[PDB]
Amino acid sequence: CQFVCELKELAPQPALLIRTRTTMSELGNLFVAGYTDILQLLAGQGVSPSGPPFARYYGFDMETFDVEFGFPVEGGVEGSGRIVTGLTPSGKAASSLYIGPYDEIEAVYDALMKWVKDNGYELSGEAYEIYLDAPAETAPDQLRTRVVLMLHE
Ligand SMILES: CN(C)c1ccc2c(-c3ccccc3C(=O)O)c3ccc(=[N+](C)C)cc-3oc2c1
Repeated sequence: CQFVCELKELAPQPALLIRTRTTMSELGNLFVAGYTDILQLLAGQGVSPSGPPFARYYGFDMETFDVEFGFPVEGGVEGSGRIVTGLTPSGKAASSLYIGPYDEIEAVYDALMKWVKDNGYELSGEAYEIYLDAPAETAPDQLRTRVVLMLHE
């Protein structure tokens, strides 16, 4: 995990997001539809996202899990309906940059977990991906996602 993996201490950033329970079969259309309804709201308000979208994965129950996914925005933006105000995760974290298709992102979860065991830290359970590249616009072998495992201190 040399060079590639690093520890970080993260601050909450304000976001608009949707919190829901889903599986991996349904994630794709869910994110497409939800992210689009988020940008439609921000467009309607003249507000721009302050950064790339993300998803917080947690609540694992067999194939299912909860997820909060959205866009980070500036302070003072309000939601509507299913789009609620929220915050990015915070705390100590192990961060690595994954490049490749989402159906092979386990590659970096394995590595980020061995580097956690082999350095005497522990997981808080929840993961946090940041989608630096739009997958619609980006070759799958160039798709940049930052993978962030929240640690427990
Ligand atoms: C780096 N920026 C600017 C962006 C912008 C948009 C997306 C959309 C999206 C948003 C709305 C409509 C289509 C797409 C898409 O492109 O399919 C993503 C969609 C899904 C996604 N996963 C993790 C499944 C990840 C997505 O990441 C994005 C990143």
